[PDB]
Amino acid sequence: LESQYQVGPLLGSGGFGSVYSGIRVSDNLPVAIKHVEKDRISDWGELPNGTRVPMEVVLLKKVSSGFSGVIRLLDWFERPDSFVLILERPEPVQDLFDFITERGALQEELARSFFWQVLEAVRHCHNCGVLHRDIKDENILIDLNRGELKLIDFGSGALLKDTVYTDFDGTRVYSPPEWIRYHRYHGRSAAVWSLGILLYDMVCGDIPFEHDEEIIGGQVFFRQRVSSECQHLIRWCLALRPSDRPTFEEIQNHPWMQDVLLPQETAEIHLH
Ligand SMILES: O=C(Nc1[nH]nc2cc(-c3ccc(O)cc3)ccc12)C1CC1
Repeated sequence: LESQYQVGPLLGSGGFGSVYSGIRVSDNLPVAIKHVEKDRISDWGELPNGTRVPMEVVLLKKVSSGFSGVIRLLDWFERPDSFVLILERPEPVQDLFDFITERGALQEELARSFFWQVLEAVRHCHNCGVLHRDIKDENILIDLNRGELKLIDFGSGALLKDTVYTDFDGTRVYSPPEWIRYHRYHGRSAAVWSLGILLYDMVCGDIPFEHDEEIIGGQVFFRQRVSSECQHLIRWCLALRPSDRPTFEEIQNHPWMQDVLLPQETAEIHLH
């Protein structure tokens, strides 16, 4: 490790863990090094070769094959009492929370581009057999030069299945009403809820629900000017009955999702 990567300062230590900035010696590639104690890992899994690792590592490996809108796992290590994860690091970079906080609600054209990229990245995960379970602004990075959104933190993920989930260790204010009322949910439909929350956030500059009475209420009030169509989609994604929510297909053929800008154009138009 220490001769191959050189550890720099500390990036964050919110939900993901203790993540530091690194530079890989061989080619000066920017990376992010995440450490995790073994004592604090609540959730284990096995690799293809049947090694016992953190689920995070398991899920990361599955999604890291191929180019996608997901930060890729490049390497990883086991130590006596921790595991170390080497990850991509865009530069310059900023998460979607800070972006929104600095700049207010995003214009619709921008939100569309971003939201699409999120959608696309999430479909990738599902195709790969992985359910993120913690989709939110804090877990989305923006390469500010390329206009590319990347998805992060598989610390609450799970293998994607078509049966019910009884556990959930994600974000409460992003969690759907089926979890609030019944501590039961299915992956995709839950995932769609969070994208409704996410979309709202982008266009309103804030999440729509603070409390549970609000969540299970299923009334969206818009604090900002949002087009009639974008509201329609948001309200659809946040439909109380899981079965009444759209599918990823249905979302991306929604009128509001049409004529998306390229990532590059988005950068030129909204980031430079
Ligand atoms: O997010 C920033 N830099 C970063 N670059 N790459 C990261 C990967 C991760 C990361 C952490 C856990 C995981 O399962 C997958 C990816 C976190 C942060 C990363 C910051 C604050 C501006």
